[PDB]
Amino acid sequence: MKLEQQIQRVILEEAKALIKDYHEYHNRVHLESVRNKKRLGDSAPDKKIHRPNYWSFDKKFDPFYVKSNYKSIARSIANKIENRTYLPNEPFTKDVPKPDGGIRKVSIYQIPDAAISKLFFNRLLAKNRHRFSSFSYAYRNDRNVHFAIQDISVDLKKNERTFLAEFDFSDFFGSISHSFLNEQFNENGFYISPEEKFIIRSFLRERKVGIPQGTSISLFLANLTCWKLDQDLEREGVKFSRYADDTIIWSQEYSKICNAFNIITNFSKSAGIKINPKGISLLTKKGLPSEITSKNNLDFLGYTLSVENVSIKEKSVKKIKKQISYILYRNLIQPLKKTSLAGQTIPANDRDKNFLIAICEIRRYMYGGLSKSQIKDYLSGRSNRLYFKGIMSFYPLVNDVEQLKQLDGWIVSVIYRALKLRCQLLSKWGYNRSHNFPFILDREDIVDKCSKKTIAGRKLFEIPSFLLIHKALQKGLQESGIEKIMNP
Amino acid sequence: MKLEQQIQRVILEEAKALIKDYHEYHNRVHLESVRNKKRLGDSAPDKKIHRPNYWSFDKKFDPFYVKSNYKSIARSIANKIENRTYLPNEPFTKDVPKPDGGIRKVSIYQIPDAAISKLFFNRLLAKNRHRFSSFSYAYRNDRNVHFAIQDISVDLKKNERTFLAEFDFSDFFGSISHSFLNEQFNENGFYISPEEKFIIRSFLRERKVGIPQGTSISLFLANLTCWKLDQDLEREGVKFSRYADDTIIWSQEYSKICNAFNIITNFSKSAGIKINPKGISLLTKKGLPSEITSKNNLDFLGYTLSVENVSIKEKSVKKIKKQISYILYRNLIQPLKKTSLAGQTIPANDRDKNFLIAICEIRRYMYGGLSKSQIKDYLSGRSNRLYFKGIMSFYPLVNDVEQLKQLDGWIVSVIYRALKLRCQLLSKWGYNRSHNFPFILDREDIVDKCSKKTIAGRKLFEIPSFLLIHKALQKGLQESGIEKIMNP
Amino acid sequence: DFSDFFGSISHSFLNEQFNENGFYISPEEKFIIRSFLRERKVGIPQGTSISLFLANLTCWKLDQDLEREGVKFSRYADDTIIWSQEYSKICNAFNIITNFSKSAGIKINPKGISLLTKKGLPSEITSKNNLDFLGYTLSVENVSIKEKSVKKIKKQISYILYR
Amino acid sequence: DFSDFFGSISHSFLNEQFNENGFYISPEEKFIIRSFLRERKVGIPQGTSISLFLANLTCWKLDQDLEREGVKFSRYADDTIIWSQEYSKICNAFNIITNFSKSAGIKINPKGISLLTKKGLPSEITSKNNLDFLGYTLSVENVSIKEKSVKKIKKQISYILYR
RNA sequence: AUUCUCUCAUAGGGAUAACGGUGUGGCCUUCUACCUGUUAGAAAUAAUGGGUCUUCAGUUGUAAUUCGUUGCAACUGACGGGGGGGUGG
Repeated sequence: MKLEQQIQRVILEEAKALIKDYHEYHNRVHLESVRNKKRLGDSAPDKKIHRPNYWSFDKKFDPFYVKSNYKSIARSIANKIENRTYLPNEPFTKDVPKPDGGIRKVSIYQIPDAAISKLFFNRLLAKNRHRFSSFSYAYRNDRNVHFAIQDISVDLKKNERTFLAEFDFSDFFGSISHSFLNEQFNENGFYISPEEKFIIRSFLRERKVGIPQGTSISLFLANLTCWKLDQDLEREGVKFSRYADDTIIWSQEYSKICNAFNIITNFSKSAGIKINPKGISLLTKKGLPSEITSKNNLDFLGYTLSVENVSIKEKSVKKIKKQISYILYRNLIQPLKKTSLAGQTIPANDRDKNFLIAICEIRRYMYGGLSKSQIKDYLSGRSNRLYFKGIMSFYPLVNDVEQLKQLDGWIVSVIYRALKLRCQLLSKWGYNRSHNFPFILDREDIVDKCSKKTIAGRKLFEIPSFLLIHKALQKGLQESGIEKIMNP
Repeated sequence: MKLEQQIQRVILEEAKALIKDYHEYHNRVHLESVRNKKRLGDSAPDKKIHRPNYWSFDKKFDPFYVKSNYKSIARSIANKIENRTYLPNEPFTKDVPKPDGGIRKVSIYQIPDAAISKLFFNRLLAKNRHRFSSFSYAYRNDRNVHFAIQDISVDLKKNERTFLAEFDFSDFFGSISHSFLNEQFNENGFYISPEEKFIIRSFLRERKVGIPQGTSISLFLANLTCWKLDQDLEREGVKFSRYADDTIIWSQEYSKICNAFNIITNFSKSAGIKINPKGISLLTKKGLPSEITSKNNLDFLGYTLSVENVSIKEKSVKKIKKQISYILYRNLIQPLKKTSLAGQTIPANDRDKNFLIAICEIRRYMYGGLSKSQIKDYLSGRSNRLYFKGIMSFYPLVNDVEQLKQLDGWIVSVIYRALKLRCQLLSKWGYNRSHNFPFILDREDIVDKCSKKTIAGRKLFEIPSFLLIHKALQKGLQESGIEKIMNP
Repeated sequence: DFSDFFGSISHSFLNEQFNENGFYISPEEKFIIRSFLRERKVGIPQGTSISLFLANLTCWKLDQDLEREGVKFSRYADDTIIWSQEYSKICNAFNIITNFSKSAGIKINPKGISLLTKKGLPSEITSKNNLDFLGYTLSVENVSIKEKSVKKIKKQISYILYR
Repeated sequence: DFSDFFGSISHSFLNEQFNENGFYISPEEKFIIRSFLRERKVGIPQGTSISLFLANLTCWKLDQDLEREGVKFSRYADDTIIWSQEYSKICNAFNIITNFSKSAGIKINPKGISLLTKKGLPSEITSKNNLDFLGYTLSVENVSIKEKSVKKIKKQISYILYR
């Protein structure tokens, strides 16, 4: 297996995956444009298939071109690596505003450069796994971050009083002395071959200071850079997790967390660059007081972790409510707020197709399309497997029944109100439909009536419930684990 | 995928693997008996193909019978699991003397029971992997134990004064209250499904107290029982590794190791069973003194780890010397110490076939059959891969060049002395061959002369050297890692 | 060994402790204390009715400091034994005793420091698997009669039979 | 022994310390420091006018760390002695010196660790009741002249009389 | 041309219209409780078209119990938010 063959393999697969993604993109756009024509009648806009803009910045960003000449590309890349002249091209970088007011520098390397990054740095991470800390992650969407969440959650329950602290490492990785990185190359039992060292130095040379974040090489260089910070924090007895440019350190002792602060400051000085807290607090059982500034809830990604429960963060609940509310608005209100209703089917005969489309869209967003019969079959023993998709697949560690119960109520209420406004708008247009099925149900009757309705023998009006799929998720976590549900 | 199909798959594969092993066993015995007939002439004994004795204790121990009726076996096992009546049969146990004077209770479960143990406890270990400690191992032959060795080695170098302590957990696992195990089932975030809990309780019910050691279910129940000991030791800041019934805890502070002693005592009291040290010492750079009782070498499996180097334990070196010496004795002396030399080819014409056989056997034991040309091709860049087999594949972390150099000298000296005694015995029988090639070389000439000789165009006389394959091991650990070289 | 402490303890230190640690000493009891101390010149009379009170009154701060360090201890006559599960604690207790000695103007000397472990198990520091507490030998496994005491018992029985 | 530290200390480390710890080094003083270091290649010239400044500038962080640990210390030429009343402190000082050694890219080796106690009283760890500080033997009880110094004095007096 | 093929190949040449995907339905097959017409049929079932629950906690009875707990009834306790304006207890 020569290096050129490996490079050809990886580049071809990367380009092929991007081509598959684009094909599915435009196919989805066509299907959605058909449905939107049916929805908004003549007012429905026209399709506009785009192509990722960065594809035109350079031709090696474009997957189609890279597939066209991946053999020559890999031939030259292999020669450049063997002659120690390879230097990755400039990533198409795009700084994006962050909620704190900072900038997250998104970096997209060209397909050959990204393929090389994967090929080499995945090997490096695999061969140096046991030298790294447990909860070190590169992307905040990394699925395995949930394991760190589990850890903290468990402690926050077992330890009814936990001192936590949060840190931002954004400037550390934006500007870390490459000399410090190069020093760490031969420490901590790391196994980096001379060619892998050359590739590391090449990607660092294309940069000037700092590690490219949100990239294939991010995790390795971050772990290689922070290995002494992790060792010092582990000797202090503090537990910690780094995800992207964030770090959370927790302990049952205040002295430990303060010493961790000192450790981080010393490591910052050794790095020639500063790490600043977002800073330090105590999480305690609700009701119980605290000495130091305290908070009874911690926002870990899309989770609010408390000593009592794991819940969905308020921003995430707002996002979920936004999606459901927009589904109902787009299917049941927006079409009827257009200038003309030409080509828009009007509910009649006790059938509102728009309501079926909206309920099914909400079911996909929540359940992934599962029927309540399927979920109960899984929860009873009838079925030995249930596919876990939708929003709740991203919140597998939630155990707050009250939050899900409140969201159930909110779904029913919003369905009632959107249907009511739809009836009002329809009557304004000239269609009186208050007596029909979709618009006659009281809010306390929607769930039952919809549960009973059946089209094609399948109950496609049942109002999706978060609590049912939460029960299913708990059973699937006790049967498969986080990794299995998170990705089947 | 029903449970019966899973059981059938796993049982069929276990029985098939055992059948393949037996087939290769008797085939190897026949090949070896052919070569032994050629070696020892008429005096050579006759082949005696055995069958593992436990195969007759029960019919489900025998792989052939299990393959005969694995469908019925799995059918009944599945019904027993679903009706919650399954109980593993009695393992064929054989308690064996241990070097400390204790007994290591070997347990072989019948093929169906061992298949169930793998099927379920491998799933449990995979799904709870992030809940366990880093360096927890079930068998002392576990390849991954080398990662723990690496860690300690690295620390013993970086920390030039490290306090260590060793413990024996044999009696813990021999008699651990099953109530304690059952209590741990719903702690530390463990995901154990109800059926997995039933299987755990069933394997524990077949036993009465203790966890079966050296089995598929050993690691899960050991980690599940020792999860709190690991958590307390991790908060103390001590680093530790458990392998089979042994535990090593190291730190850079004395107070930490003493607090770990206290932690282990408290966990023993909570368990109702005691853990006893083998006990506590300080490793320091050689030459530097120590305050407490100190040792400048630590025996970790087949390794002697010191602040300066990782070397092969003295017992492992004695075993290596035993094997090489017996190769030379069996091939060059034993045949000639027999009553008659009927059918034993006598060295003549400057060719000793027995010497080629011995050199090749030593090369297989040491290199795996590699030629020094192959190893140098790998060490130069000509070859991108070298298969790492033989004895040194079990000591990949060795970095003591003096030890390997001394073993090289010993190999050459033993080759000379055995050849000399072979010449003496041959002349006793009536064959004067001191002038012939095998018996004329001085000790300081064996390596060169043998390197020059070539049979079939391949240098099959070159005296195997530990230092060459050690250089190759270092390159292959900087290129692939421990896992790749240990298993390809 | 606290023998020299009680043989020569500044009576000023004792008189200072009179109104500390919540002690209730009436004026007449203070007069009697001072009278028995005046019949003496320095030190507390040992093996007497007044020994325990004045010793406890003098060592009240040493006891409080040792109790905050987490060490357990017992004083009997002119002897003190301090035990712990931590080495740092016992060394800190040594420092506490030295500081209290300086505050008293008189020194306390060990008989000194060791570790008691289960028999067979080794030790880092100088270790002993048996501690002589009065007529007892106390070990991690058993409580036995000290060897001197067993000799005394054998002496009595043997002399009974001889006589 | 700091001998090899000063024989080979990275001049980059020295130059990094120039603007830390509140040091006031003028640009011309920096030029003279760099010039003397350039005449050398690695290490500080020992037994010279520039020795103390560069040694103190190089060891300022080791001194701060040891001072935070509560250990007391003295560096004289290529020698360092660190004393404390706690064992944990001296071990942590060992760790500090090793870390500072790594940061400097040069190793510092002990001559190593012991306990000085009043004569007669025992010790747990390897102990010595005398410490050789230059021409002095310092003990818990007295400061005396080292045996080599007494031999040298006797040599001189004896040779006066002989001559 | 995003297909196919050549150049000591992160770029350039050619030759052909194909290549790469998407929704629906079909078969294959993975797992899926019960009651039912009406089609086949001799009660063995299959495709079909309608319907019901299926989870968790405690109490009590019962059987096992290596003293962690486990199977079965069978009774109730939850199992679809919040807010604004009036209004009754």
